[PDB]
Amino acid sequence: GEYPTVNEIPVGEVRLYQIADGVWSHIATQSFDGAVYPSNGLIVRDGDELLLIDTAWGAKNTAALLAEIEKQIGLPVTRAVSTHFHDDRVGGVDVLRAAGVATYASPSTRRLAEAEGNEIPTHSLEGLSSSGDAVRFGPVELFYPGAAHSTDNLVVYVPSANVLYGGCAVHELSSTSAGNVADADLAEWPTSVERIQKHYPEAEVVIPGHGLPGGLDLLQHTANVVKAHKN
Ligand SMILES: C[C@H](c1ccc[nH]c1=O)c1cccc2c(-c3ccc(CS(C)(=O)=O)c(F)c3)c(C(=O)O)[nH]c12
Ligand SMILES: [Zn+2]
Ligand SMILES: [Zn+2]
Repeated sequence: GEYPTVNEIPVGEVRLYQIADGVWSHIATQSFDGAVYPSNGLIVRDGDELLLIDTAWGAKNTAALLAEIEKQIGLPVTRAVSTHFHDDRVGGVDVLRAAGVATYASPSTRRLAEAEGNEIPTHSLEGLSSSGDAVRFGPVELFYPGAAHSTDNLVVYVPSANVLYGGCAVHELSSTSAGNVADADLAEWPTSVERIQKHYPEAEVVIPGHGLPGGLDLLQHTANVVKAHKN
C-alpha cells in the first residue's frame, strides 16, 4: 500500500499523501478526451494555515479536495498557487475562490488561462518572468525554470523539507512518453530541466505533475523522455 494510483481513485474522490513534516501531496483523477488520468498537487503548512499548490483538476474534485483537507488536516486553506494554465492546475479555481481561498498565478499563467477559456487565478505573481527567477510565497519558493511542458510552468520548493514539486515540467520514472505536449516548448524543455537541477541539487523528494514521487532521478529521466519524444 503506497502512493495512490489512477485505478485506485474513482473520479470525484481525493487522496492525501504525507510527503514530509508539514507537506502533503493531493491526488485525484479526471477524464479528458475519453481517458482517465491521475494528477498531483501539494499542500504545505504555513504557520497555522495551509498553502495549496494546484487544484485537483475539476470543480467537483476541488470541492472534494477542500473537504478532505478539512477532515484530515483541519487548518484553513488561505492561499493557492497554480503552476501553469491547464485544467489540472486551474480547473477548480472558481470553487477555491468562492470558498474564500485567495488564488495566485504568474501573469503569464493568467493570460494563457484567459485566452484558453480556463479558470483564471485572481492575483498575479510578479518577479517570475525570466528563466531562473525565484520568489518566496509563504513556506515555499516559486521558481520559473524556463519554458518546458508549457511556457508558463513554475516549480515549487519547500526548503524546510527539501521537497521539489516539479509540476508538469517533471515526469514520473515509470513514464517512457512525454505526456500532453500540445503546449510544450520541446526546444527549451531540456535547458529548463537543467536549470532545475542546478538550482535544487539537495532535493530529497521530487514530485511530478502526474504519477509517483521519487528522487532526483526524475529530473534527468524527464530530459530523456523529452528527447525520446522529439525524435
Ligand atoms: C489538462 C491537461 C492538458 C489540457 C489541455 C492541453 N494540455 C494538457 O496537458 C492534460 C489532459 C490529459 C492528459 C494530460 C497529461 C498526461 C498525459 C499522459 C501521461 C502519461 S505519460 C508521461 O506516460 O505520457 C501523463 F503523465 C500526463 C498532462 C501532462 O503531461 O502534464 N496533461 C494532461
Ligand atoms: Zn499541463
Ligand atoms: Zn499536467
